[PDB]
Amino acid sequence: APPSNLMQLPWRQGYSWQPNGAHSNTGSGYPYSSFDASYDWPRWGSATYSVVAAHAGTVRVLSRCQVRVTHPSGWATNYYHMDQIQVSNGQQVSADTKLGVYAGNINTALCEGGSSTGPHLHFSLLYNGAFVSLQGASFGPYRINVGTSNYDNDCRRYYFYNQSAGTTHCAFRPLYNPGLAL
Ligand SMILES: [Zn+2]
Repeated sequence: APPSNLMQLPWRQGYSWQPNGAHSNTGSGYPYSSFDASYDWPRWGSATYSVVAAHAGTVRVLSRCQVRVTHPSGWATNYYHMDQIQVSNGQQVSADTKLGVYAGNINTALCEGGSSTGPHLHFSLLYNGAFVSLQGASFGPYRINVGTSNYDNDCRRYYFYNQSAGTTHCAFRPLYNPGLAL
């Protein structure tokens, strides 16, 4: 309810990135708290783009590739495979405040160890410090609908519904960010 807890998509207002299918933070668990996004889903070494806060709150920097933003209500968002982090621990931000970019290379994207296909943001929803399901969560005019397995991207099950337009938006297609809803 708090406007400052209202969420937008985690890239700049006025811009469009391609989401993949919802999944858990680990990629093999439950609930489906996360989706990935990238402008073009390119190979390592390509240009990458600005990640922004989905909502207002307190920044905590967990490594050079991971950032958390926590709203006073207890809702929070996690941002992973980051680079060029331009916020500090304890810093106050609002929706659309730039946090950094998603990392363009293996070394920078996987600063904590592990695997990935190529440059993208790994974005997650939390409440009370725990990862929670994205099901029914709103980002601007979009209501997210979660699929039936990790990374499920079949548009009959996984999609964003735009309440301002009556349109359904699928994985691996540009998703426009109009910012916060009134
Ligand atoms: Zn992910």
